[PDB]
Parts: sequence; structure tokens; C-alpha cells
Amino acid sequence: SAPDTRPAP
Amino acid sequence: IVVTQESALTTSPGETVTLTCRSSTGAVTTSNYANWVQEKPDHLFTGLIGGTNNRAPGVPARFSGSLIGDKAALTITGAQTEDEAIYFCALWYSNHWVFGGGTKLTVLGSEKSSPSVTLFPPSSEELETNKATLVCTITDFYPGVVTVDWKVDGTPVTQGMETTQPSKQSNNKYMASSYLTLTARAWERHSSYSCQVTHEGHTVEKSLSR
Amino acid sequence: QVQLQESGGGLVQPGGSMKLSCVASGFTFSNYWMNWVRQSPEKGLEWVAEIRLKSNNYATHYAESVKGRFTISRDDSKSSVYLQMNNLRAEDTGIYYCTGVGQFAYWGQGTTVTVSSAKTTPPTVYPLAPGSMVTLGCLVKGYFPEPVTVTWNSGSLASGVHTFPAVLQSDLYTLSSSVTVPSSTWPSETVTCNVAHPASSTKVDAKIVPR
Ligand SMILES: [Cl-]
Ligand SMILES: [Cl-]
Repeated sequence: SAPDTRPAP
Repeated sequence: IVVTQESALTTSPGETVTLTCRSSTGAVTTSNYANWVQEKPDHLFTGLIGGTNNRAPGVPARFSGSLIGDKAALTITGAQTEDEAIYFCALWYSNHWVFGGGTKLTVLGSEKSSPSVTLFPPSSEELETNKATLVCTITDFYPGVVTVDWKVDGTPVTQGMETTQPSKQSNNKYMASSYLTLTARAWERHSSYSCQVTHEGHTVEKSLSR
Repeated sequence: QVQLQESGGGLVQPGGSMKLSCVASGFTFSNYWMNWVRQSPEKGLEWVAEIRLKSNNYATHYAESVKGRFTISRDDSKSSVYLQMNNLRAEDTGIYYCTGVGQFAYWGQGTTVTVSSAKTTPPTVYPLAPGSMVTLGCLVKGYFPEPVTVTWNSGSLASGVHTFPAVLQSDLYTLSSSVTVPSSTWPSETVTCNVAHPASSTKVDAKIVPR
């Protein structure tokens, strides 16, 4: 399971 | 799990450097989403790389994350003087992170300078308390990395010594201090005491004869 | 401009409890997970806790060393993340940072949390005499808590001063300072260090005399 991979602002 | 990094590296500006990061459990893969974080003087932290090779926003293009063999790696191409700093890597293990010990990076931004060492004997006032502390101050060195070694009658001490992490002086050279704590009995029993500071392969030493 | 700003740190005795707060601005805090990471001398960086999004039910994970004693939580209404620490131990001492975004791009300034059972203690100050230019110093031994302020000749000796970091030895802090003066002025003239320890409300002078 992955960490927070959402793109940064 | 233990994450290991190089303790320090030195480079002239304009050259490329690679720092690595290994895991004690096995190969570092993309599943460890390796991060690289920079610490500049004053506990200023900033993330450089996330998810192995995704550079955080605003971070200079000269910084790149990658995987080399079984390790995660950070490469700085054409390192600049502003890059002298400590670099930490962090690895993800399914549901937790483990940080590495940090690599101190020197980007030679001035001429090298040897440490100025001063060793002080225990005061009479302190001795009355049956304690003896020898103080070794260490200043004006660049690179800011030194190892301190204490000796008593020529023999290496492994107990009672405590050294502080170099810290930058206004002139961007570094300073540090070390302490040897002895009972008064141990202090009176020996004649020779020495603080030895190795900086870039050259040892600067001060000694006390008692 | 993004900004993370921690709060709530302080001195606490073992068994103690405190809550840290971190407020984010300059970006959509609600969109990213947040973590607490602490920095200690004996341990470098240590990840402590993470908290995911509202849509993850505010799910969390904790480092084993903290599980059962610490609780991370968030309030997106306030753009804030928090750390409730209970049953604090001296090993929890360190600077605590909230940090997040891909995966640690943003870090606050940090807030210091000291866990110590030590009582306030004024330093015993000791002159350090030498065993063209001469270096004298002062040992400030066995005080608690920090800080301490060290001057030389009331601050008239400004140039040539070096004050070093406190070391913790015996639950108590020790630091040193040194001045370099022309040997033509010592010991013919007086060199005294002035040490103040606000906590003990003390201010001591120590003259450096030749051995
Ligand atoms: Cl999970
Ligand atoms: Cl006079």
C-alpha cells in the first residue's frame, strides 16, 4: 500500500 | 529496520555528487517511495524528492532521485555552494517510515581551514567537588567535519567524553567542543592528557602535562 | 505561500501529557495527509505518526515507539493537525515537526518538547585558565533548564568570544564559553565571565585568575 502520492500544489 | 546513509561527503562546486540510502531488510524498490529531505542551518527542512524520483515543487532541476543497485540515491548535478547542508532519506515500509541518519554535504565554498584547538585543565574549585572536567574547544575549521579523540597517558579513552556537533560560525567556518569528565582521583593519577582533533586526515592536538 | 506552523511544545516531567498543534496555510490542507516527525540528538529524524484524509475516515498509523501513547488528529475546518502525547518519557524529547505533501515537501519550524524529571538548578560556574593572544574560558556546569547567557567583561569583550552548545550529562546541561584576548592584557587586566540563568534567577561573575 502506498503513502500519499497526490501531486503537490 | 535500519536505513543507512553516508556520514559526510565533500565536493567542489560544479561537480556532481551522489548520496545513497540503503535498507537493512533488502533492496530498496519503488515500493519504498524513497524521500530526500534537506536540512539547512537552523533546523530548516525542505523536501526535495518523493516517491523515489519526483522532485518536490520549486526544487532546482539539479536534484534527482533514483534507484542504483539495491539502494535509493540522490544526485546533485553541478552542486552549488548553497547545497552545503544535511540530506536525509526516508523509506516507506507499507504503513510506516524509517529515516536515515543523514549525510552532511560540504560544497567547498571557501578555502579549507584547520581547527584551532584549546585544551583546559580542571579548575581547583571544581576539583574540590571531587570532579574534574577537561574542556577542549575547537574553532575556525572548514570543512565542518572533525573527529575528536581523547587520550590519558597515551591511552585512548572510551568513556566520559562528550563532543558537540560542529556549528557554523558567522564566517561560515565551523566550531565545536569536547569534554572529558573524570573523578578527581582519576585526574590526579595521570600526568598526560590530550585532545586530538582529526580534520581531513590531519590531526591537530593539544596536551596538558600534570 | 505555504506555511506550516507548530505550537504547544514545552518542558514536561516523565508521565506528562501535552498537545501540539500545527496550522497550515497557503494550500489545500484538506487534500493531503499530514505527519509528525521529531528530531532528537541521540536519534536524528524519527517518524512518529500520519493521518490520512476525511475520505479515508481520518485513518492513522503510528510508529511502534509511540503506539498507545500518542494520537494524531486533524481538523480541516481549522487547517490544523495535532498531536496529543501522553505518558511522555525522556526519550520523547525532541523538536516536533508537522510535515506533508509528496511525501515530506513541507515542514513547519518545529516546536521543542523536553521531557525531564530534573529540577531547576543554577549552574556552578568555573573559570578556565590556561594550562600574543591568550584563550580563557568558563565552564557552566550542571544547570537545568536552558538557556543560560554568558558574557565577558559585561559584554565589553564582544570580539573573540565563542560560546558552545550545551551537553546533557547527568540529567543536567553543561556548556562553555571562551574569549581570546591579547596576552598583554591578561593577567595584567581582569577578565570575568558573567553567567545568567533566568530560571534559577541567578547572575554570577567569575574572574579568570592564572593557575
Ligand atoms: Cl494500510
Ligand atoms: Cl587596574
